[PDB]
Amino acid sequence: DKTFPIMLNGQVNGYACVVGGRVFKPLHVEGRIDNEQLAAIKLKKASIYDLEYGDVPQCMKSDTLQYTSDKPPGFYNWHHGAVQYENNRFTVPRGVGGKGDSGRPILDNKGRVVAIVLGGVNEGSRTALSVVTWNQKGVTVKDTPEGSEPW
Amino acid sequence: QHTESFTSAISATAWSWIKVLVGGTSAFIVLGLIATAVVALVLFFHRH
Repeated sequence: DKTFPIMLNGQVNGYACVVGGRVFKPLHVEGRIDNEQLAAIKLKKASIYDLEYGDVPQCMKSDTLQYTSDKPPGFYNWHHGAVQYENNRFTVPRGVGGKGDSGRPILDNKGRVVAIVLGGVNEGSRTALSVVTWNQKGVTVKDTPEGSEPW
Repeated sequence: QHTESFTSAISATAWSWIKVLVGGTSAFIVLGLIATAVVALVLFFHRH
């Protein structure tokens, strides 16, 4: 797995992570990408999408496995423990999921990155997030609960 | 020398033909593009 922080002013401001099929960088924030191999790659950002085009030589291509439909409620391994929910983002503990750690992938226990967080700072006594994943049939759609800011 | 109007009413059949052609072509292309814009947009509006 290659999940890389983004270098801004010599400190971490983002967190770039490569995914199956295409290499991914969260283009919501800026900062020089730490990896030198990615340091010479053109940027392809859409109006609302903040994703890097996949231009890694196909030796290390598809570092991960993408995620299909049929979301279970079960455990998804997160950087800070497992997450367990199905209707929307898991009720992450308070304090966790704040700010400054943009671009963190949530993966299945089977190695299938279910979604990519793009904010969702607080959602009450619990907290869900604003993320993007396949819609129902494999459509890269973002869902943003109200009160969502990059985390 | 004698009573005539000359009120820009000399646009001939070919003249009117060409003018309506060019106006219609411009209108058609711009309206088609406008339609295509929202055609693209509604897909994304449906993706969620």
